[PDB]
Amino acid sequence: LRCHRLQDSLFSSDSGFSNYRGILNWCVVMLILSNARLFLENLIKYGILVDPIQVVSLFLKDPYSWPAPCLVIAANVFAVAAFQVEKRLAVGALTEQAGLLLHVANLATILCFPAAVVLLVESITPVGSLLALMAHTILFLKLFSYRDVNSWCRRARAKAASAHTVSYPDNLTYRDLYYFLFAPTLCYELNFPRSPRIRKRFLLRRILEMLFFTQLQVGLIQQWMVPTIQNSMKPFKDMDYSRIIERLLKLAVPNHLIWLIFFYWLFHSCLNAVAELMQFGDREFYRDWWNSESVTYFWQNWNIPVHKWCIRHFYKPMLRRGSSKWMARTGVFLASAFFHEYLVSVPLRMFRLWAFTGMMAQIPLAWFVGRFFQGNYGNAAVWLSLIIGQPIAVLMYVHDYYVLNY
Amino acid sequence: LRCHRLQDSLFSSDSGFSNYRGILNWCVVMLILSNARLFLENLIKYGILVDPIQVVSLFLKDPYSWPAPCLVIAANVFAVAAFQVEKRLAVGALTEQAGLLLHVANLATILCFPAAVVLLVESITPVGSLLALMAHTILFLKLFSYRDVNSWCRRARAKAASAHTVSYPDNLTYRDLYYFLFAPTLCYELNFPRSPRIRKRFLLRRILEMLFFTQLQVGLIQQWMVPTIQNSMKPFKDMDYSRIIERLLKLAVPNHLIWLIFFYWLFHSCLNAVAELMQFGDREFYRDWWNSESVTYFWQNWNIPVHKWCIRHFYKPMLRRGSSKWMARTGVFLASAFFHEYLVSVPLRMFRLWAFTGMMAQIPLAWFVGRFFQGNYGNAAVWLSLIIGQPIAVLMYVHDYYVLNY
Ligand SMILES: CCCCCCCC/C=C/CCCCCCCC(=O)O[C@H](COC(=O)CCCCCCCCCCCCCCC)COP(=O)(O)OCCN
Ligand SMILES: CCCCCCCC/C=C\CCCCCCCC(=O)O[C@H](COC(=O)CCCCCCCCCCCCCCC)COP(=O)(O)OCCN
Ligand SMILES: CCCCCCCC/C=C\CCCCCCCC(=O)O[C@H](COC(=O)CCCCCCCCCCCCCCC)COP(=O)(O)OCCN
Ligand SMILES: CCCCCCCC/C=C\CCCCCCCC(=O)O[C@H](COC(=O)CCCCCCCCCCCCCCC)COP(=O)(O)OCCN
Repeated sequence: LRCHRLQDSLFSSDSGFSNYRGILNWCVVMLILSNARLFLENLIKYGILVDPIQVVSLFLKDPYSWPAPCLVIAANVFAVAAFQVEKRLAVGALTEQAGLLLHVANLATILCFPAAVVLLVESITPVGSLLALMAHTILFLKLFSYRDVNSWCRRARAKAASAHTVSYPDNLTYRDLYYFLFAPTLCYELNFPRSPRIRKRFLLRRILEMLFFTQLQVGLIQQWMVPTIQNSMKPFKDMDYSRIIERLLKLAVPNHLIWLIFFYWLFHSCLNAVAELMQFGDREFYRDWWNSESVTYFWQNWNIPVHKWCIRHFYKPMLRRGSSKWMARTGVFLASAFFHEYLVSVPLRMFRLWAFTGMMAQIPLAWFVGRFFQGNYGNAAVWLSLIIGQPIAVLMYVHDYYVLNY
Repeated sequence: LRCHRLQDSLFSSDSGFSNYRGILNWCVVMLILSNARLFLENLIKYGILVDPIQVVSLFLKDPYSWPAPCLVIAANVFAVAAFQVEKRLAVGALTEQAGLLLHVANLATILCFPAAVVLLVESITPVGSLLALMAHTILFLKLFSYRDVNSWCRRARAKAASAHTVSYPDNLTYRDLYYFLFAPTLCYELNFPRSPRIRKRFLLRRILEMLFFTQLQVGLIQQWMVPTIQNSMKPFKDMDYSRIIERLLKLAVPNHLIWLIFFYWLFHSCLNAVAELMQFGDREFYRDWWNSESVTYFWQNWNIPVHKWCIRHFYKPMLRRGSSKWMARTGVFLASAFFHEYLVSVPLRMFRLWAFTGMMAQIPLAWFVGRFFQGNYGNAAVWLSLIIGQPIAVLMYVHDYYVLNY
C-alpha cells in the first residue's frame, strides 16, 4: 500500500498510546535486581525466627498489656453490638428511631473509645496506636454501611409486604457479619461476589510482594530518611518556614517513594491477599490515579473503597436528604480531613492541625491544576501535588515525633 | 444497581488494564526534580559558550584534518553518484544491468570506504569514527531503498506505457534526494507525508529533551560507570569468565540505563526534532517494545525504521527472489550482526567478535523466553534479556577501549 502514514511517536502527548504496561514490569525487574540478594538474606535471617506462635503466646501471657491488640480485640464488642441491635430490630423491637439511636451511639463509641484509650494510656506504641485507630475507623465505616444497607433492605421488605441470592432477614448471621468485617470493602452488600478458588500461587505472590515491599520501605526509611533527619534533629514546630522548606525539599522524594510503596503494599498486595484468602472476587481497590490529569480525578480514584463508601453513604444521601451539592462536597472534605487528622495526629498525640491545613490547601491547588494544566502536564502537576501535597503533612507529623523522642 | 462486580485489580496480570501513561510522566517528573538544578547550571555554564560559529570556522581552517566530518561531507559524493546513475538511466542510458552494477559499486563503496579511512587513519576520534560509520550505514540503507523504489516505479512505468502526487520521472531532483537523505526514515517514497507546520514549542521541547538526556547520560557514565571501571582497570579480553561476570554484574544496570536514555534521546527526541524541522509527519520511529513479551516481538518493534527497511527491502525480496523463509530470517540475522559489529568494532578498532556472539546468543535466548515465559513474566524475561543481552557486548567493547587507553 503506502509505507508511510501520517502519525505520531508513541511517547508523544498527542498520540494517545497509553499501553505502558512494561514500564511497570521494568520497575519490578529493577527493584528485584537491586534488592533480591538483600531480600533473600533478610528472609533467611528473619524468616528463620519462631515469630508465629511465640508472639501470640506472649501476648496471651499478659492481656490488659499491649493495649493496641487489646483495643483491636475489643472492637468485636462494637461489632456484636451492631449485629445485636440489627438482629433485634429485624423482627419486632426497637422502632426505627430507637434502633437508629442505638446505632448512632455504637458508632460514636467506635470513634471516641479508641481515641480515649490511646490518649489516656502511655504504654501504647504509636504504630500500634495507628493500627488500632485504623482498624476502628474501618470498622466504623463498615458498620455505617451495614446499618444503611440493612435499613434499606428492611424498608423495602416492609413496603413489598403490602404490594443463590439471600433475602434480607436471612443474612443476619455471625458468619455473614464477620465475613463482611474482614472483607476488603467498606460497602456492605448481601451476596458479595465470590472467586472460584484460592489460587495458592496468587496468594504466595501477594505475600512475597508484602514482604519485599516491607523490606524496601525499611530500606528507604533507615537509609535515606533517618540519616537526613538526624543530620538536623530539630522539630518542625520550632523551625521557621525557610528552614522547614529547606528540610522538606531534602525529605520529599524519599517520603514520596515510601508513600508509593505504602499504596502498592496495602491497596494491592495486602488487600488482594485478604480478598484471596477469603474469596472475594470484587478486587477493585484502586483505579488509575497515576494517569489523573487533575486533583479532583485523583481523589476520586485513589482509595476506591473509601471513595465509593463516601459516594453512596455520605454524599448521595446528603443530596437526597437535603440539597446544596456545594454543602455535600464540603461535608465530604470535612469528614476526610477529620479522619486524616484523627488517624495521623491521635497516635502521635500531636495536634498541630497540619494534616487539616494540607487537606485545605489541596482545594486551591486543585483549582489551580485543573485550570492551568492539561493532559500530561496536568498529570505532572498532580505528581507534584503528591510529592509535596498532602504526604508532607504526615511527614511533618512523623518527623516531629522522631526528633522529639530519639 | 449492584455496587460490587467481579473484577481484578488494575496492577494484576489477568486484568489487562495497560493505561500506565503516568508512570512515564512520573519518571519525567522525578528526573526533572533530581537533575533540574544541575541542568540549569550546566546550561548556563555550557550554553554561554560561542560554540556554533567558532567550531565551524575552526574546522574550515584545516580541512583534510578532523577526518570524521571530512568523511561525513564526502558522503555527498556517493549521494550524488547514486542520484546521477538514477537520473541518467531514467531516460535512455545504462540498461538495467549496467545501472544495477553502478549502484552495487556505489553501495559497496559506501560501505568499504569509510571503514578504510577509519582504519587507515590514526587522528580520528572513536566517537567521530562512529558518527561517520553510522552516517554512512544510514546513507547505505537509504540509497538501497532509493534504488529499489526507483526501479519499481520505473518498471511500472515501462509496463503501463504499453497498456499533488508526483509521478516517477519527476521526483529525481536534488531537492527531493537531499530531503530524503535527511528524513527520519530508511524507506524511500515519492510523496512523503507532511506535517502542517513547524510547531516551535514542539521543536523546543525536543531540543530540551536532547540536551537534558545528554547531560543525564554524561552524569550516568562519569558518576556510576567510569568509577566502577576505574576500580579495576583490567581489559575484558584478558580477564577470565568469572571475573568478567563479576565486573559485568556491577556494570550492567548503569549500562542499561544509558542504553534506555540512548533509545529515548535518539529514536524519539532527535528523530522528532529532525522530522519537525523538515516537516515529515510520519514519525513512527519505534513501537511498544517495552511491553514485548518475547524477544522476537522485541526485535520487530525496536527501531521501526530499520525493521521496515529490512522487511520490505531485504526479507520480502528474498521470499520473492527465491524461497526458504528460514534462509531469509538467517540472512536478516547475518546482516544485522554484520552491521552491529561494523558499527561497534570498526570505530574501536577491535575485532573480538563479541557483538556477533551476543547477536547469536540472542537466538537460543529468544527460543527460551518464547517457550517458557508468558505475559508479564515473558516481558520481565525480555527486560532481563536487555539488561544483560546485547548491550553488554557493546559495553565490553567500550570497557576494553577505555581501560586500554586511559
Ligand atoms: C542466593 C541468590 C540470590 C539472588 C538470586 C535469586 C533472587 C530471587 C528473587 C527473589 C525476589 C522475589 C520477590 C520479588 C517481589 C515481587 C514478587 C513478584 O512475583 O511480583 C510479581 C511481579 O513480577 C513481574 O512483573 C514479572 C516477574 C519479575 C521477575 C524478575 C526476576 C529478576 C531476576 C531474579 C534474580 C536476581 C538476582 C540479582 C543479583 C544481583 C507480581 O506480578 P504482577 O504483574 O503484579 O501480577 C501477578 C499476579 N497477577
Ligand atoms: C522555571 C523553568 C522550568 C522549570 C525548571 C527546569 C526544569 C527542567 C527543564 C527542562 C527539561 C525537560 C526534560 C523533559 C521534557 C519533557 C517534555 C514534556 O512535555 O513532557 C511531558 C511530561 O513531563 C512534564 O510535563 C514535566 C513538567 C515538569 C515537571 C517537573 C517540575 C518542574 C518544576 C520544578 C523544578 C524544581 C527543580 C529543583 C528541585 C530541587 C509530556 O511528555 P512528552 O513525552 O515529553 O511529550 C511532550 C510533547 N508531546
Ligand atoms: C534500589 C531499587 C532501585 C529501583 C530503580 C527502578 C525502579 C523505578 C522506581 C520506582 C517505580 C515507580 C512506579 C510508578 C509509581 C506509581 C504506581 C505504583 O504505585 O507503583 C508501585 C510503587 O513502587 C514504587 O514506587 C517503587 C519505589 C522505588 C524505590 C527506589 C529505592 C532506591 C534506593 C537507592 C538505590 C541506589 C542504587 C545505587 C546508586 C549508586 C510499584 O508497583 P509494581 O511492584 O511495579 O507493580 C507490578 C505488579 N505486578
Ligand atoms: C540517595 C541516593 C542517591 C541519589 C539519587 C540518585 C539518582 C540518580 C540515579 C539513577 C537515575 C538514572 C536515570 C534513570 C532513568 C533513565 C532514563 C529513562 O528511562 O528514559 C526513558 C526511557 O524509557 C523507555 O525507553 C521506556 C522503557 C523504560 C522506562 C523508563 C524508566 C524510567 C526510570 C525513572 C526513574 C526515576 C528516578 C530518577 C532519579 C534521577 C525516557 O522516558 P521519558 O523521559 O519519561 O519520556 C516521556 C515524556 N515524553
